[PDB]
Formats: sequence, C-alpha cells, structure tokens
Amino acid sequence: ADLEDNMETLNDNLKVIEKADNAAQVKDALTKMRAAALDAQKATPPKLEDKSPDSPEMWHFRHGFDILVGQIDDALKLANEGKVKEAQAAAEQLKCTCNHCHQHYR
Amino acid sequence: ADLEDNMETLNDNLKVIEKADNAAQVKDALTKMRAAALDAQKATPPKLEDKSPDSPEMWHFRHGFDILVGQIDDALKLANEGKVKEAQAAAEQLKCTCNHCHQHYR
Ligand code: HEC
Ligand code: HEC
Ligand code: NI
Ligand code: NI
Repeated sequence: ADLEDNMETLNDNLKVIEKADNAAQVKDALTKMRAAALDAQKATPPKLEDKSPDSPEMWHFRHGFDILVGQIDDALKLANEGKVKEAQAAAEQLKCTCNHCHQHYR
Repeated sequence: ADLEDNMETLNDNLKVIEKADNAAQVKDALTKMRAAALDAQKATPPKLEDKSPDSPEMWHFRHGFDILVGQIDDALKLANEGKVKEAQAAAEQLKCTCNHCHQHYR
C-alpha cells in the first residue's frame, strides 16, 4: 500500500488498541500496525530533500520503522501474555516514535 | 546563557507546570521556557563547534527550537483559555521534542 494508506492503518489501529476490551482486539490491531510499518519502511518520504536511497536521511527514515516495530513487538508480547492493560500502555509509548519521524518533515 | 543553563530552565519549568494548579503558574512557566528556548537557539552545540551558522546542521538545530517554541505557544494558548489541564498535557507532550533534539545533537 502507499505511505498514506499505511499511516491511516497505523493511526486507526492505535485508536483501536486504546479503546479495546480484550486481547484479541489488541493483538489484531498490533499485527496490522506491524505490517503497515514494514510496508511504509520501503517507501520514500515525500518531503525529503535528498531522496538518494543511501542518504543518512533515508536510513534514519527506515530506522524509525525498525524502532517502531520493536516497540510494536514489545506490546505484542504483553498482549500475547494476556496482559491487556500493560500492552495498551506499551502501545501508547509508540506515539513519540511516530512524532519523531513526523518532525523531520515539519 | 549557555546551553546547559537554558536546558536547566526548560527542565525545571517542565516540573513547575507539572505541579501547577492554575493558569497563572502555567503561563509564567511556559513564558520562561519560551525565553530559554530562544536563548538556546543562539548557541552552537559542542558536537557542532566545527560548523558555520548557515550550515544545514545549524539551520536544523535552530529549527528544532522553532518547533519547540511553536508547541510552547500552543500550550500558552490553552492556558490563556483557562484549559489548565490541557495545557499541562501539552507541556508533557513537549518531552518528545526535547528527546528528539537530544538524539540528533546532544
Ligand atoms: C517514519 C519513520 C514514520 C513513522 C515511525 C511514522 N510515520 Fe506517520 N508519517 C510519516 C511520513 C513521512 C508522513 C508524511 C509526512 C508529510 O510529508 O506529510 C506521515 C504521515 C502520517 C499521518 C498523516 C496522513 C498522511 O500523511 O497520509 C498520520 C495520521 C500518521 N503519519 C500516523 C502515524 C502513526 C500513528 C505512527 C506511529 C504509530 C506513525 N505515523 C509513524 C512517516 C512516519
Ligand atoms: C535542540 C533543538 C534541543 C531541544 C528542543 C531541547 N534541547 Fe535539551 N539539550 C540540547 C543539547 C544540544 C544539549 C547538550 C548540551 C551540552 O552542552 O552537552 C541538551 C542538554 C539538555 C540537558 C542536560 C543539561 C546538562 O547540564 O547536561 C537537559 C536536562 C535538557 N537538555 C533538557 C531539555 C528539555 C526539558 C527540553 C524540552 C522542554 C529540551 N532540553 C529541548 C538541545 C536541545
Ligand atoms: Ni529523528
Ligand atoms: Ni555553564
């Protein structure tokens, strides 16, 4: 999917986790976010100056999703252990990683 | 003032906002952070002592304080509207910006 579809998937499913009642909902949302993050990882940010694939800026972009996926996996482990409240708190910690990447385009 | 002293001003006024009870305290602390951020913006950080003021590194360093000041101005607006709770949440959300500059420059 394109970057915009991925970002909608991420934003939508973070809200799903926030209002979820059970682990199945949290796990399903986190699984969808993980796929969307790995999809977006291969895209190019539209406002980036040097879009050269090996530029530090492009590596910092790709690495942002590595960090995001690691955090998604942290939350997935908690949800996999039936720790719904804890997984939800872990998902909230994603937000600063989202915002970090966005700030490179502001 | 130097970066370390301005950073102390920012860190301490973050705590003043956290324990504040009214809009006057929050406004006073945010205004103090705004001033410290604009003073810090004048400085070349240690890891860039080698770099010109028109260098892209320094443009982005100064831009980071503009982002932070923009967010402080949003929190000020909330406090001037008497939304004391929302202003305090906004001040907390600043910490993500604090950490992002640190990753790239500290
Ligand atoms: C880079 C490493 C990113 C991470 C991590 C996240 N997002 Fe993102 N997002 C990214 C880019 C390059 C952009 C476009 C910026 C621009 O030039 O406009 C976005 C944008 C969004 C949006 C706005 C919708 C859109 O532009 O199509 C949303 C709602 C969004 N992103 C959500 C989001 C969330 C919830 C994230 C973490 C869980 C997240 N993004 C991470 C790049 C990156
Ligand atoms: C760049 C745009 C920055 C923003 C935004 C914020 N800070 Fe910062 N901070 C920055 C640098 C380059 C440094 C290193 C200075 C040095 O001489 O090494 C720092 C350091 C700090 C510190 C440590 C201070 C010390 O005496 O070692 C603190 C406590 C700190 N910064 C706090 C802080 C807060 C709370 C911020 C947002 C509200 C914030 N900083 C923003 C650069 C930047
Ligand atoms: Ni970054
Ligand atoms: Ni000093």
